[PDB]
Amino acid sequence: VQAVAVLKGDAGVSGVVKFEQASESEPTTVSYEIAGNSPNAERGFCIHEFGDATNGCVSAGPHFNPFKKTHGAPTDEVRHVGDMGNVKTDENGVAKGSFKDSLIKLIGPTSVVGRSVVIHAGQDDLGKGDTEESLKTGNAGPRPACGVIGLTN
Amino acid sequence: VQAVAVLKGDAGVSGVVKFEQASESEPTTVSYEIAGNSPNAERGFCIHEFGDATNGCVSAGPHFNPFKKTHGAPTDEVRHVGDMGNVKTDENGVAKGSFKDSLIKLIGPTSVVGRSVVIHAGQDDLGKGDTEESLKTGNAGPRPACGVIGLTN
Ligand SMILES: [Cu+2]
Ligand SMILES: [Cu+2]
Ligand SMILES: [Zn+2]
Ligand SMILES: [Zn+2]
Repeated sequence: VQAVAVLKGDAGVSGVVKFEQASESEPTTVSYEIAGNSPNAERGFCIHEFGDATNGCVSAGPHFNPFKKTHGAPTDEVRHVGDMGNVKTDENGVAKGSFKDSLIKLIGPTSVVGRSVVIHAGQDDLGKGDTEESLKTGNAGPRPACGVIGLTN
Repeated sequence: VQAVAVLKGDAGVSGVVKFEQASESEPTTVSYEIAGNSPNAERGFCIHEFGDATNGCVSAGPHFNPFKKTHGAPTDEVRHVGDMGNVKTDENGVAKGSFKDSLIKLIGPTSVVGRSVVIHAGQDDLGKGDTEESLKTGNAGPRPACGVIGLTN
């Protein structure tokens, strides 16, 4: 399977995020290319529950979290399925790279197809800040861009 | 289940299309509200295979047709699963209404979640024109707007 999300908004940020998973027990390879960000920064990157774009990135809902855990880092045992942490932007505001993840899936009951990918205006505190918003969201701030994960070839 | 698609493009046409199905053997209720069309006209309305928006409405691909049939009318025995025929626009270019369909589904192997909904600039010939494009597409013309069907509550 292959899925893709075109990130858009009215804040100068835009990008494309690709997903690929061969079989359900296999890890998904997420590849991203995102521009218009603040230079040399770290930005919260995550999958939200709804692929609803009726109201900007707002209608995307909360973090995709079928197992009802607290927000954490991609490498934490306890994290939301949709937690992809922070992407690093370069001298020109571009975030580009890829990684594999064992929780994010395109196949099965927790598939991310039809959900949203969101790029934040701030840095995710990886659930390590010591407030309650930390365990909820990671305090990454506003959602400048987002996109519904659709199927493709 | 409930799904939604926000139709967009650079041609003045925009809209919202909602989908709802309770159980898989039950018919899906499609509801639409679309503006910016030519007044008092009929426009081809359909679900395309891919929810890829990387290249306008082009990257949506061909009509969603898992059973490899020819293009036809929503009430034809032979039609593509994604064939929703023509929507009627009013004196102000608005298409608004709803209907139920037994082939379109949000549940199961032929789910339309993660695929695209496309509004055409022309009228669908319901596969009754006598050319080869008729059985392929319905000759509905350009795709002024489109959107990926995402999940919602
Ligand atoms: Cu987020
Ligand atoms: Cu079409
Ligand atoms: Zn989270
Ligand atoms: Zn068709």
